[PDB]
Amino acid sequence: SHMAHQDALPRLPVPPLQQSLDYYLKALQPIVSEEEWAHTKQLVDEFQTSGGVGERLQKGLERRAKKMENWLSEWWLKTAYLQFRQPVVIYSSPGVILPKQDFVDLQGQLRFAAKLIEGVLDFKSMIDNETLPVEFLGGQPLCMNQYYQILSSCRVPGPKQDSVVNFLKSKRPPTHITVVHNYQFFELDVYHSDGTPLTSDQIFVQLEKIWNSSLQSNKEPVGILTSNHRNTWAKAYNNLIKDKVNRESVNSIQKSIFTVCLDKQVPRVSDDVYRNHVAGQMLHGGGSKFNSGNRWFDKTLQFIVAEDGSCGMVYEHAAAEGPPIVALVDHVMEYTKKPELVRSPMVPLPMPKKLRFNITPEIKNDIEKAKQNLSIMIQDLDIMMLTFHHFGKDFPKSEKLSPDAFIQVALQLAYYRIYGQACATYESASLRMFHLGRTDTIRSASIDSLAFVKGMGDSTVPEQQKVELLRKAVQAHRAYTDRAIRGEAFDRHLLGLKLQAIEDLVSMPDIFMDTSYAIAMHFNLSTSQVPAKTDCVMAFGPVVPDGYGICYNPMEAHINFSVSAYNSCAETNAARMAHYLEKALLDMRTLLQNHPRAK
Ligand SMILES: CC(C)(COP(=O)(O)OP(=O)(O)OC[C@H]1O[C@@H](n2cnc3c(N)ncnc32)[C@H](O)[C@@H]1OP(=O)(O)O)[C@@H](O)C(=O)NCCC(=O)NCCS
Ligand SMILES: C[N+](C)(C)C[C@H](O)CC(=O)O
Repeated sequence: SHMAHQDALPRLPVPPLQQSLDYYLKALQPIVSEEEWAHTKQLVDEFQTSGGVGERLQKGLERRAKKMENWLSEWWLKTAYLQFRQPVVIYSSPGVILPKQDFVDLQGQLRFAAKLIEGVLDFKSMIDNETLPVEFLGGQPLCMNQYYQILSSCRVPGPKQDSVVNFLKSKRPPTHITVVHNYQFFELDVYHSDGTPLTSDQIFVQLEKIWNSSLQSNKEPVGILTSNHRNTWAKAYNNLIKDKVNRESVNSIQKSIFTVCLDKQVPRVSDDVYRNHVAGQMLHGGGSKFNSGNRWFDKTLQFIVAEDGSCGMVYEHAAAEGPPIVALVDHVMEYTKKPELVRSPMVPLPMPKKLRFNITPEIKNDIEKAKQNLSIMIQDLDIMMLTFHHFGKDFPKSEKLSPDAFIQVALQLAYYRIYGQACATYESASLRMFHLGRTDTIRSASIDSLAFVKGMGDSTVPEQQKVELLRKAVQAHRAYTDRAIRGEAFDRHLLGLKLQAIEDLVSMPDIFMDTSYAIAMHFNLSTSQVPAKTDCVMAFGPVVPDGYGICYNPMEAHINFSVSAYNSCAETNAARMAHYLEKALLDMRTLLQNHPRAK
């Protein structure tokens, strides 16, 4: 059973204080001045001295670990998501771009959506029955809690901070999904009164009814309300549900197992930016004129099936990281490729319930304000999708090098080539080997990565020397990665010491008000890898105004990349960063090939 598996998992550890502070100073060397570093060095010594502030905070964290299942869980969920007030669109909820399907008309679009729905329900059977296979990372069993948070759940806006509702294990678990077409929501039961799930054929007939019941695109796009600032949406949400019917419609959406978005046809765009527009459709919907209103962004799982064959999803981040999401994607996509079983006669099926919304002058105004906000967000988003066809994990592996480290080092090289200096860099590391573990930070900008990028562009340094520097940077990254997944990284630890100080009601330690800490936590490069058997890729907006958001799916012979930036910062450009990234990867392969290890 699930519980048995979870109880046997090790608990999130609290790293030794001095250990983390040492790693911290090392990670700072490449991104802060010598002056700033020397000062931080002093603060660190004082902070960790016997009988000092840091020691007391550390003991507090160790006590916290003794009284909780995971000392970090609640703090992280709160600081990273629930208390993050920016719209979840672009800034938080990752978009997922899946392989384009071959359907050429309404028939095929609905057939695929029906197959996808059946596929998700098949995956859900393992969740309900707790038969989901155990996963590993570094030869260690992984926490499976995230899988019990993604279905039949939804984020709920709150005036100060948000909350999340989960009905997967309620006395009466939801048996319906929600489907939105032309901004109109429908409540669709996907299980028979006997408990068995509907088949793809049966689901198709229902989607057909749903489509015919929403041919008109006149209804207000109430769903676009979910794309506004959380403080604003909290107020609009509270007003929206004052109405009996509206509250019931919202309730159905929140309880639904998941949402399926049947997107409308959109204006054909140039082939040189097609991929970018698809990424935009999955991330934000394209705008109030396209599909942004055909969504409910508070919903944990939203599957999008476009009119032109493109498909993907957007998920609310409070529930999980990408891997569990792709595990579902891989299972589902492979499911849509299964044969067509002999289908028995069509049985009587009820009419999918339409979830109506009563619009008032106030709600209408909120909707228009949301349209305006989103329009601004979209205009400011700069996306460049890059299909790196040259090679994938295959080359780095043939060189006895970690593909992920190779890619991260390449990104450090590309950034240095453009800006002439390194920058605070974030890469997601899974902490799932621990009970309820989410993530920690792998810092890609290091002493060794800086040494490599500097040497790489130095026309006075020999190629063979550059090869050594390259391998050393990759090894240093792999080492950091190994420590991160084992709870030996330091970022979540320092955050914990800061939150502990706040809770202890003591003055904010100088170490956290230090300029170096501010620099270290301002990630001009925020990245993550989300490996999948499916040839998909994910995307997300930068975490700082002057930064980039980069995600990739390294496959065997190619790598799918997404690069985002904000137009408000003249110093960043997604296309340029992508170009330099592609060239950095190629130059690194060239360098290594120019000097085989054997001779
Ligand atoms: C950081 C992280 C991505 C590293 O994963 P990883 O699988 O170790 O990545 P690597 O680059 O090492 O690649 C591993 C593959 O290359 C191989 N490899 C690694 N190092 C190698 C080496 N030195 N020589 C030859 N092969 C090597 C591995 O055997 C593996 O082979 P495979 O392709 O058959 O699977 C992972 O630990 C992690 O934390 N993942 C989750 C990230 C996440 O949460 N993302 C979403 C955030 S919302
Ligand atoms: C996108 N990014 C890297 C900012 C956040 C990750 O998705 C999740 C995490 O690293 O906690």
